[PDB]
Amino acid sequence: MKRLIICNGNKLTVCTQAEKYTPIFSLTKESDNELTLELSGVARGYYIIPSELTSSQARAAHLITLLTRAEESQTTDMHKILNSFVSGKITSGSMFNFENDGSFKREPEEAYNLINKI
Amino acid sequence: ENIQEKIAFIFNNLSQSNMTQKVEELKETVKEEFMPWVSQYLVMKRVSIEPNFHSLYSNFLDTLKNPEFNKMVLNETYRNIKVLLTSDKAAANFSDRSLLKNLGHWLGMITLAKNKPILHTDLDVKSLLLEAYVKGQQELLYVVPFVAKVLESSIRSVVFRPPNPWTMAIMNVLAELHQEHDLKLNLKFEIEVLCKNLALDINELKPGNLLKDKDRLKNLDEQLS
Amino acid sequence: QRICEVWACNLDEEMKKIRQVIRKYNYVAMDTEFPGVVARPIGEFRSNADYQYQLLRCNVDLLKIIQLGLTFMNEQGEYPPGTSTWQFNFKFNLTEDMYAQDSIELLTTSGIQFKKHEEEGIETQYFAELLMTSGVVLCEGVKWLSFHSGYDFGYLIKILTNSNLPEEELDFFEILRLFFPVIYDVKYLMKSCKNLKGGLQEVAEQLELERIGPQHQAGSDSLLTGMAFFKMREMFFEDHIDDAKYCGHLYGLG
Ligand SMILES: [Mg+2]
Repeated sequence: MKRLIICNGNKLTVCTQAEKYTPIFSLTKESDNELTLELSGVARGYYIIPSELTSSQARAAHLITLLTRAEESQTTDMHKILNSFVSGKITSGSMFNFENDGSFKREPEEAYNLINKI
Repeated sequence: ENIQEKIAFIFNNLSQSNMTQKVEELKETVKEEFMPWVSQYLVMKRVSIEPNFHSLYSNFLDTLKNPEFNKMVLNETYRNIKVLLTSDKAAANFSDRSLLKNLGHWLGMITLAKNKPILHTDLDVKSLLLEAYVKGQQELLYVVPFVAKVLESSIRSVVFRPPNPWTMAIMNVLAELHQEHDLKLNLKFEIEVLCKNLALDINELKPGNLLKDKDRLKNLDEQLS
Repeated sequence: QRICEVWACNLDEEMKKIRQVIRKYNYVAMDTEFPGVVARPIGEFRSNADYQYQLLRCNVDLLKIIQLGLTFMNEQGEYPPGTSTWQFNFKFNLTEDMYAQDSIELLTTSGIQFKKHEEEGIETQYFAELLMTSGVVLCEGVKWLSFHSGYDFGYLIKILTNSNLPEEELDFFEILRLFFPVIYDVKYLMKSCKNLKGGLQEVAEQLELERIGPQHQAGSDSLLTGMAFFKMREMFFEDHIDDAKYCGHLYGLG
C-alpha cells in the first residue's frame, strides 16, 4: 500500500493508495507563514493527535509517523518532503511516490539508466 | 606625430551621435601596427582621468567590434592597475587614489558588465581585500574604494548579479571589514553605499571568520607593496 | 595519477593546477554523479522535450550533486602530462539529505565513500566561486564535451547561479550559452553516427576504448567521454564538428 505527496504551490497534500489515491491531510501555507492542517473525511475519526503537539507542522509530522508506522525518533523520506515544503524548498509542482514505510518508491530500472546514461 | 594628433582628435569629439562615424574614422587612420598605442592612450590618457565618459568609450569598444583591440585594452587596464597597487601608498597622494577608482570602474564595465570574469591569474580580488587588511590602514584606502567601483557593474550583469556565488564571496569579505572597529567611517560608508547600489542589505550578509585566520593571511600572494 | 581525487583539503591546491591547464588544454570532458530522481511534475505538457525539462527542474532544485569529474584535452585529443582528470567530491549526508536508494546502492558498489563525503566533502558554493574566475567557464575558446548531460548541466547551472533553475526552458538555455558557449553532447552526435547506440560503456566498446579508473564515477566517466568524442570525431565526422548543427544541443532537452 503506497503513498503519495503532491506540492501544488502553497499546499502539500498527503494521499494513500486505494491507481486511485484518497487524500489524508493537506498542509496549506497561508499568507505570511502560517501552516493550516485540514484532515480529510475519515481522518478525524481515525487518527488521534495528542495535545503535546501544537504546531501544524508537528501534527503533520506526527500523522506521517502514524501513516508509515515509523519509530518515534525517525525522519522518513516523507518527513524530508514535509520539512522541505515547510522551509519552502519545493517551488515547483511535483509529485512524490512513497512506499508503505515512507521511503521513496523504489525504481531499480530507472536508476540503472541514469548512471549508465542509457 | 601627425597621426598622434589625430587619435586625440577622434576621442576629443566622441558622442553617441558620431560614434559610428568616428569608429570608421579610427579604422582608416590607425593601422594594425599602431593599435597597441591607441589602447595605451585610451586607458592612460582618457579612461584614467575621465570617469564621466566611461560608457562613451565602452560603447565605442562595442561599436568598433575588434576582439584583438578589446584584449589589448583589458591587458593595459590590468597593467595600469598593478602599477598603482605596487606603489608608494602615501597619505597625500589624492590623485593616485582617484586613478585607481577610475581604473576600477572601467575594469568592471568591460569585464563584469559584459558577463566576463575577472580572471584569478589577472587579478585576485578576494586576496586583495585580505592582503590590504593585514598590510595596514593606508592600503585599505586604495583597495576598498577600488573594489567597490569594480562591483558596481555586477548589478548590470545577468551572470554577476548579486545572487552570484563570486559576488557574495567579495561582498561577505567586505561585510567582515564593516564589522571591524578599526576600519574608518569613510570606508564603512563606502561599503554601505555599495550594498545600496547592488540592492543588498548589509545586515543580511554573512560575514565569515576570514580575517581571524592568521595562518592563512601569512602565505597570501602579494599584489600590493 | 591520471585522476586526482579532490576533497575540501586540497581543493585550493588543485585549482592552481587547473587554472594553468585550461590555457593550453581547452577541451573539457565532464560528468556528474547525483542521487537520482525522486519527483515527477504535475500537469499536462505540450511536448515530450518540455516534460523532460520540468522533470529535470523538479529534481535538480531538490537534490544536490555528489561528484564532478573534469578531463582536459586539446584540439588534437591529447592530455596534460601527469594529471588530466580531476574528481571533485562534494559534501553529502546520507542521513539528512534526500536520495534514491537504488542510486545510492548503485553508487556504493562503484566505490563512492559516502562517509568521506559527509566529513571531508567540498561545498558547492565555495567550488563555484573558485570555478567562476578560473577560466573554465564564461570564457571564449573553451569547448565542453559531455554524454547525455541534461542533468549534468542542470546541477552545474544550479551551483554556478546559486539559485533555482529557470521556470522556462528558453531561459535555461539562455544562461547556459553564457557559462558554456560551446557544448558537444556525444549522445546527441551519435544520432548521425552509424551503428553507435547505447550508454557510455556500451558505446565505448564499438569504438574500442579501454577505461581508466573505476566505473560509474565522475572522473573515469568524464575521461571515457573525452576519448569517445575524439575517436567518434575521427571516424564519423572527419576531424571536424559543425557548430551550427551540433553545438549547444543536449540529449532529450529541446
Ligand atoms: Mg557518471
